[PDB]
Amino acid sequence: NITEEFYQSTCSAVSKGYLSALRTGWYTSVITIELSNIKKIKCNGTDAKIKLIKQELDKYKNAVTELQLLMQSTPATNNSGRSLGFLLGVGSAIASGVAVSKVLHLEGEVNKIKSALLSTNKAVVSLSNGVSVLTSKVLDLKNYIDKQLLPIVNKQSCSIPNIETVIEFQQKNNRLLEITREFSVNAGVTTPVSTYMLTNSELLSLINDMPITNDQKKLMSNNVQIVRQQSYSIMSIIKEEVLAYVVQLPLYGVIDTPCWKLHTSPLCTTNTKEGSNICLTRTDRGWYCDNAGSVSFFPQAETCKVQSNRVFCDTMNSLTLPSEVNLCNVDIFNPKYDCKIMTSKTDVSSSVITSLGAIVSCYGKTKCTASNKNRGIIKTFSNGCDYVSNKGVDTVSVGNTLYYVNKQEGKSLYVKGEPIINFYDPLVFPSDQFDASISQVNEKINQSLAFIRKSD
Amino acid sequence: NITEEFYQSTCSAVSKGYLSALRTGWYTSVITIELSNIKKIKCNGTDAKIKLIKQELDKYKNAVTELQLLMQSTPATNNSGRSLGFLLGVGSAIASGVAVSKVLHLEGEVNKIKSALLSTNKAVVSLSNGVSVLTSKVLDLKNYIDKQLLPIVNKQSCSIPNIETVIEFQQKNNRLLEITREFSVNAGVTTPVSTYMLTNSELLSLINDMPITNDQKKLMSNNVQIVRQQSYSIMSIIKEEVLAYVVQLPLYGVIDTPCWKLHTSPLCTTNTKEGSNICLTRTDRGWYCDNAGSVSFFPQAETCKVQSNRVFCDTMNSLTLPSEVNLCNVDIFNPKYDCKIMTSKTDVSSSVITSLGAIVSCYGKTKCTASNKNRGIIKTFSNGCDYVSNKGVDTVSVGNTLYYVNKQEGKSLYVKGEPIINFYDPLVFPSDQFDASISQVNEKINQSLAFIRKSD
Amino acid sequence: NITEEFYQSTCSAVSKGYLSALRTGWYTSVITIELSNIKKIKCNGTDAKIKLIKQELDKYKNAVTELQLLMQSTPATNNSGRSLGFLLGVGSAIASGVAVSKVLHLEGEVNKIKSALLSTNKAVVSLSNGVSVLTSKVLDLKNYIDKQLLPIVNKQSCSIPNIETVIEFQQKNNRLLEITREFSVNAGVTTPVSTYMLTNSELLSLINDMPITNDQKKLMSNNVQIVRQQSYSIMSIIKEEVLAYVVQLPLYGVIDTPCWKLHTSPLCTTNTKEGSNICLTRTDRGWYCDNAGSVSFFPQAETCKVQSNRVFCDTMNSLTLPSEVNLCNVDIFNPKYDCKIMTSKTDVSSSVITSLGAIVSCYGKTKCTASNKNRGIIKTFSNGCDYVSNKGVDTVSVGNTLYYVNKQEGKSLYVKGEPIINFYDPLVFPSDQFDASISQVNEKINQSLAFIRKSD
Ligand SMILES: [Cl-]
Ligand SMILES: [Cl-]
Ligand SMILES: [Cl-]
Repeated sequence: NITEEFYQSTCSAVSKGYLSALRTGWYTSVITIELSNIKKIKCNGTDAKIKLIKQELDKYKNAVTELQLLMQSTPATNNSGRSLGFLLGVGSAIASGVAVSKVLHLEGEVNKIKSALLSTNKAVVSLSNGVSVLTSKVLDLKNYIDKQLLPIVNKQSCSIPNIETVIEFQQKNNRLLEITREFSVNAGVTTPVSTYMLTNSELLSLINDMPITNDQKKLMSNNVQIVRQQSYSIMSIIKEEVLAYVVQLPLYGVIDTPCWKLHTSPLCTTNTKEGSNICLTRTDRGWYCDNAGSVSFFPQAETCKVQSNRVFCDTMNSLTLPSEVNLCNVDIFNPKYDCKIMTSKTDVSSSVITSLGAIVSCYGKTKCTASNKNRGIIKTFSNGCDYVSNKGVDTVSVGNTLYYVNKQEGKSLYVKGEPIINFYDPLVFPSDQFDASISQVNEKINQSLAFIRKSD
Repeated sequence: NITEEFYQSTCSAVSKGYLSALRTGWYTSVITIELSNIKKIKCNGTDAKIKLIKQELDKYKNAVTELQLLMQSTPATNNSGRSLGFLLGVGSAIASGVAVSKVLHLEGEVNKIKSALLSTNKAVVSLSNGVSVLTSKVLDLKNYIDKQLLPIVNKQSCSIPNIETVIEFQQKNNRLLEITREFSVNAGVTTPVSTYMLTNSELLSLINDMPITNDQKKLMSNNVQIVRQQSYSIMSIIKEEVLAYVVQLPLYGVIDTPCWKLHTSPLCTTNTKEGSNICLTRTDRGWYCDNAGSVSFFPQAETCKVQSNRVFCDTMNSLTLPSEVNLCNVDIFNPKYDCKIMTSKTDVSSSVITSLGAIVSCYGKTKCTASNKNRGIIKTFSNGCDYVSNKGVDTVSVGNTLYYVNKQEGKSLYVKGEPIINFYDPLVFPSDQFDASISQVNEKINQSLAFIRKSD
Repeated sequence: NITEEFYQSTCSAVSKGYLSALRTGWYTSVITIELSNIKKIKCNGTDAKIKLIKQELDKYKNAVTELQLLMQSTPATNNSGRSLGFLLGVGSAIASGVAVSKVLHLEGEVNKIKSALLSTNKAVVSLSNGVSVLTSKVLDLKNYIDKQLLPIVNKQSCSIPNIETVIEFQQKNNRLLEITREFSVNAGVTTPVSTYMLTNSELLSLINDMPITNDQKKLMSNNVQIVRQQSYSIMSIIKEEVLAYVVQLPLYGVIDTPCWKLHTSPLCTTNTKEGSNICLTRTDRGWYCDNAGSVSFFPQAETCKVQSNRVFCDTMNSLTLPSEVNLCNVDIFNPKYDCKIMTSKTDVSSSVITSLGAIVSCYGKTKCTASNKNRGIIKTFSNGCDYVSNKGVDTVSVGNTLYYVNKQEGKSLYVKGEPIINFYDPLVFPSDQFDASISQVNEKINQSLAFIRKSD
């Protein structure tokens, strides 16, 4: 059950009650399509059905040629000021998958995989480097072409095939064309992993055969659409009648730990004289999850995806913080953790739509209201930072911008408190601290009060 | 007619003459596809045409199953330093559509919609919460399957269908497969809204039936491609022989108000001694539109899309500013509005391609020129901030970077003026104001001149 | 051969050995599809095969109508703090292609192109403005419809076509539908250029016919997937039985010059007292390439794509810097170039995965290790900035974040040196310089030491 608290003192809100699903690692499987090596199409027969087969077989050959050009390359991909995103490290997302892909280029490795998938369409193969991977055969065009299409190709006659075969071949070949299509506009690396790359049935089957926990299997199976988005498909090799590409699947090593989302908005003084005001904004907005005695913090919105009450995040775009980082929500002046803020003189109106309400920073001459669809305006905000819950409210207007609020069910709590911006003397307030903290601002103020003390 | 003015004094340019098309709200419609509930396919007949129908019917079932898994989840999506983007608020883009989607999950609501679309393919339905929406039936697979495909499915015989039916069913079923395909790689929420989701005919028809102004209807109909980009499709429910998804359409409450685009570039002193220079840059670049007595300001480029002379913007990514914000273009030291700037010591060369010309910030040893395709170089820029119009110029080169200029027709005006950076004493100039303003810089300078005055 | 050096003194690493492929210009070609102008479909025959042709011909007409609406619009597109991206200029990516597209709207220009492609499918046309472009015909639906489909359309009888024709027409028409599909969700401008827009064969052929250097031809042909990603397709006109769109291809004027990638990470003091530490970070991370006596610098990761040992970059998102910018890697206090840094007090742990290793910034209580897959943990990092090569290491863990390292072959060199953060007195260290440099920090320190000197 989702709950939420608004802190009037620091113009921020925390949404609690969420459960974690953090991608901590990677699982790499090798997906294969058995191809028929065919060059020639010996047939002078100008029959229309033969022509259609020839045309479809021509697309097949071009796809193979196109993929061979892609194989020649080494796979690679590249994955505000009020957020702490600039503090993040830089990972290499497909480094694990690529490492597997490189092994597949080694001679004998290809033939090794083909041997394992001879009788079955699912097997585990020991690679020459000493790594085991789940290998899968999802399509056998080699079988179909050699069994259904050989007499119309391998011989001058060329016994004209039935129309149903012409249709059937186009259906089966289509998947190869679409896979090639995706790789060719994505430089051999795609994400999310499409159903062409891996069907719902194949993915669900792959998950079940993944030697992971029953909880992980259940988790991934109930959230396939999220798993696809956190996965990569990496074109590897097309060699000796087999196309192989590496599918890089998320590994969720952290599950069902409490998560909370922190929303922040500018807190300024509200003096009538334009420009005589000072502002303060908590910059530690984003998702937080308890994780192994510490806290995983995700500054950027793209990193986390919410499904009902479960949060799917990627640890690559996170910081590991002391659990005392949560103290900034209860006591921003706590002596255990230096809470991060930014200062400014720019008092501009804006709103933050939270999980269960809306934070409104209303300043100057801005019209700020909250409304119900039936009644209309039910609350007019005064200057300063305020909050309203989603219960009874459908929209919020700040200036010329209309925000719809989330209609998620859950209780909000308004925690009254003196706006902390009122505690500072504007005469010595540093309003140029773009990336700062509580203590760093205090330090600046003490220096300013010192240079004044020297003068006095 | 587009015009443009360059202000030499502040190294910036304003492009006028544009008309507004601002998305201010949302309209939510419910799109439905009538599905045939079929499980069994009773037929032992091994006929090739039967096999093709069976295979296509199998794709149909997998799509339905796949969509049912998507329905189980709650829809969600996540929508530099020289820009003021960090000042923006945070909205919830699909909060309105999702609110409608949740209503559709309530029992009876599904049957209520199906009743309205019984005789017609277009109707308005009162939802149990008390909200009316345009509901539409775009595909009836239930009818086709039950009328054309029942004897080959519901019975052991299984009278073999004609080849044209096999083709026809694949054609009709394809749309369902593609819709499912899009939702499955987008976690149930897609944008822009594709033609699979809503065809050009259906969208145009929907717009005409939308009880909006004739101007809005005309506007949306002439710019369908833009409307699609500003729309969301939200997978809702697949229950009791009907697939329903919510299409969230833009509502343009502001039309044909004057808009202007502000371009900015660094203004530095040009002393010969490397590193002895100070820089200044207007940070209020972006789109501006008159709006309800105020000005809607769009700092980020992605927010606005230009079609000829009309600007399509989203108010969610805007600030509402006093109209006096425009005074920064005429008099940056005006006493009515504190114009936003940033300071630095980093004098690096760069160019900004405007609507009707190019701003060039040329510093140090950088080669800066403007050229015509026929003649070649026609102007060599000196150090400082300068400008050239697109009339007679095709390209501009700054260092190793070649920019093509926009060949839009329109008059440019060069407004001569002393570069304002020359007004500051470098000895007391604060060059560490990453996010500042005219008065904030003055305030810093007065403090510096005070600590000096105390010493003296 | 790729090599790498880590500088302990400045917590940074440089990866050498790369070769350049910089997009410096644009080549614009005009792609055409000959369309059949057909309105009526005179046939009362209710034959199933006729019905299928009618339905497919209906899609053809809707595509044409849809494209005509797109033609009505003017094409346009819109193309952290630890990066210097905010220093970049603003170009207009499709300004060159659009300029060509505008010429195509002029009367006679359309007929001029159609005349050139009358006998051949490849020609060079002089446009009325005085610009020559490679024009190409990739599909002739006009021929097919008028030759194979006229009697079933132009007459009440309507001699029922064979089933193979029904299939064939759907195959040929499909490309038109997909092109229309892409343009309609991309407002007439697509990137990367798909195989629908331009097939692998057509693109390779176009490249060979492009009057460029043999090196460029070889370069583009071996990296087609990259070329597609650096290309635009711009819907222009559909008028007088011909659809024409402009394909904007990359021009690589700089090839095989040495490139290097600079990786940076925070360097902080490691005092036991939490918050008593000061930090310093090189902000000039990104790709560097020698270019015409200067250096092209690419701050943003998206700008450059690496294929094996060759770097594909776009000069539009670059700065042109003096070659002395490289001195920051050898001597950050060099008197020839003012190396860019940022200061802070926030000592947060993070890692940067490099080309041939990993930089680890470990601070506070963070667990920082490096591991082999077989052995496990082989190195535990102490507080400070350290480095490990990819040789023998597969993963690196910083806190709750596991990074896979790149398994690229190449030698790393560890350049020992005193961390430069140790050279600063914390009592006068400016930790609020979000965008600064070596000299700017020194200047601040000298001022602080002056106000102290006055007091003394
Ligand atoms: Cl909204
Ligand atoms: Cl350009
Ligand atoms: Cl990783």
